Amino acid sequence: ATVRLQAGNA
Amino acid sequence: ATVRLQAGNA
Amino acid sequence: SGFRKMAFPSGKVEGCMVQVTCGTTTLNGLWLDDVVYCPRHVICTSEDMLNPNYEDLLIRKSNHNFLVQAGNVQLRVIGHSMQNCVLKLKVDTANPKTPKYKFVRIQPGQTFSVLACYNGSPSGVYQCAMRPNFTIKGSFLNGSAGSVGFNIDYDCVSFCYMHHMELPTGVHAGTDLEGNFYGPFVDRQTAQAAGTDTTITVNVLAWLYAAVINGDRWFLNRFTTTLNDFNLVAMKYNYEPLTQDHVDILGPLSAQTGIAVLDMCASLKELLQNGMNGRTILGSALLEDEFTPFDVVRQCSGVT
Amino acid sequence: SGFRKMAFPSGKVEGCMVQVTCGTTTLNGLWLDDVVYCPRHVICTSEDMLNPNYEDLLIRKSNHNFLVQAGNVQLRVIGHSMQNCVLKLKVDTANPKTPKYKFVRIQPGQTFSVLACYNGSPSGVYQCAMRPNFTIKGSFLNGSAGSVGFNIDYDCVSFCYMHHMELPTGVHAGTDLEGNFYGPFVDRQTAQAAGTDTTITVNVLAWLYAAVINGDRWFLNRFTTTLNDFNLVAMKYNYEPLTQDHVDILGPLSAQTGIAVLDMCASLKELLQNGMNGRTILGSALLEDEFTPFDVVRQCSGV
Repeated sequence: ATVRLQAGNA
Repeated sequence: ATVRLQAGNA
Repeated sequence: SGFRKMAFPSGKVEGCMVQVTCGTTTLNGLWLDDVVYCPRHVICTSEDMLNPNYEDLLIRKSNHNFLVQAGNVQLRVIGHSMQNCVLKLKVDTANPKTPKYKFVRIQPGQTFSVLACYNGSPSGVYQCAMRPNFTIKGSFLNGSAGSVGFNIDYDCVSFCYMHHMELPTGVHAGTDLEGNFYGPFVDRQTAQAAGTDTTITVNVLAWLYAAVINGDRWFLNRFTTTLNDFNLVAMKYNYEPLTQDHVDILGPLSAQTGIAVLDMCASLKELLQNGMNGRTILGSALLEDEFTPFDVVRQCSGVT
Repeated sequence: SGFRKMAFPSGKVEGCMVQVTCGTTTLNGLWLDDVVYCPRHVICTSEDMLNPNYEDLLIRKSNHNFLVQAGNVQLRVIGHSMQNCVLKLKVDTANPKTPKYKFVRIQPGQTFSVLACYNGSPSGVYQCAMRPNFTIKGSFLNGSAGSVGFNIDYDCVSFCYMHHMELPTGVHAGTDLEGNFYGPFVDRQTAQAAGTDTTITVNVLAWLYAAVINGDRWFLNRFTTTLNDFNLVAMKYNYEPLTQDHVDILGPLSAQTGIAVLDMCASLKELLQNGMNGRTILGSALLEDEFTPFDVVRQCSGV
């Protein structure tokens, strides 16, 4: 499983 | 035992 | 992911906290527009708190007996009156930091954020539930009276609690902002005791949904139950009876996870009868009941 | 009395939180004086995130590619630079709400408050400990990157953490405010794992002292152990060894309660070997390790 960078989406 | 009112001392 | 006891951001309330001193007695006040609200026992000496008559005690006071301090600035008290267990001190300056606000009374089983303060200075913030027996399990020392509890919705602070006192069992009691006590308590240093508490069933179910959303699924099972059969078990374990309204309120979490409410009730029945057999749920070895369904949705969906 | 996981009041931090957007990628920034600090992966598109070359991605950006919003006010970016894993966006306006502040780097075992934010707007506050394996067990969703961790001392905000990402186990990783990761992690969407975690022994002892101050005494006993005999049990139960500095830090609580540190260690040893026998301590059926000695003193005394 991979790390999730936790920026969002606009 | 009694309730303690929780004001403080100046 | 993750799930924590999470308070509302406290900035809007910090701007309202002041210190109120009468004689050698001091505590916190809430400064909104040109009124400071505070617990009325600020007008007591230690000798007065066993059997005070607050009407008499306030008649014996004048405006100048109230020293009100916002930071370093002394506020001049131009009027004073009593409303139930709260004093209203009219001051000559309206608070420029007054947020949009409401005075609301909350229901047992609901949660709120406490801004603990001492000498008019905020010290920390934490979440509390109003227990079914109308106490709260807070963290309060001498000097904390007048700290307030609140929820925030959009820009509006809904004040629901003002802290007054600690019961001999170590739990806490206070009023709404109209000075009416939560629970069968009075502001005097007498022997008092709360009724027997119960566990908030709908909140335990909400937290189990939180756990599933976060990947804890070991307590799930294929069984289901009826509302009446569950409540039979709930009554044996000192849980609050579950109502159709509670089921309705859990609807969104049920839909999101795909676990029917009465299926999750079957899981709860199992946990009540067997325990967790050395396992944990969301880091806890006990069933947590101080998260409402709204608290779960707020945090697992990122409401601002 | 009572004892609660308690965060610092968040007002001074709320007034620093802004939104930073690059393309369709958005997160939170920290606005202090005329600089906005944010995680550098705001310059990643979705396709960039598996193997970004941040130097390349940044050289192709100019100031106007960074949209910074403080509430409804858009701040004009007049300069940018990369420091480790954070971006520094110079803006044309100094934050008039900048508190007195420091950038600090904390060590595993210490605690801090997190102001979780989305789209530049504060959402909630909770208390965290930095784990021995440098992760934190937070509560963070997509959009939460750039949320900060902090402590407050005499109206000075010590910023110690900026949030970046979530590991596959559901725990969280981030940097100090100079962009240096806590722990052996990098900001890309690869398979990464923290080291094996341990329990913060000095914090467990601090919380047992809190329990005593609050009237929970049932776990006390007549025994006293040695620092070495205890550490043998500690290593057996995946607890960090107790240092002399730890014993010294516990001094104020030992003196307040009149229970010597090594007297308390014998309680901890009994609890690790036998469990709680259906009982609770401060409302918990597990041994709690996310309260430091300072946290206990701050809450059980004064303010």
